[PDB]
Amino acid sequence: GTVNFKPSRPAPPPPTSGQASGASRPLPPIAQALKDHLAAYELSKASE
Amino acid sequence: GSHMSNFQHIGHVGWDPNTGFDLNNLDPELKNLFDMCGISEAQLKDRETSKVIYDFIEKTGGVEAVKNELRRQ
Repeated sequence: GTVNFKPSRPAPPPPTSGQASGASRPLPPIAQALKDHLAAYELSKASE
Repeated sequence: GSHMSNFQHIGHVGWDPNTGFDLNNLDPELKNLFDMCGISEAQLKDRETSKVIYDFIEKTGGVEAVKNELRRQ
């Protein structure tokens, strides 16, 4: 209604401000590090 | 009885040193990370190969730590 000061009301977040993933991008570097870590095992099967 | 509280530096994970990742209790974030690494069920059920895969997970901080860095994509 009509108010002079201190509306004291909560609000929802701003529309579309929560952006999200979707694009068909390549693997994360944590996965790249797991590939390299498992390679240290695979190479060792053919090495001393 | 109860589970051991020691996994505080790791996470929720269906892996065991005897038979590997139990695919019936295996988490979806785990299967995700492993497919992009090119791992097959034969390797996840390899108690030898699954150990190498799991040793990386408990290193970074567990299932939670790998997820935080997976979420970058």
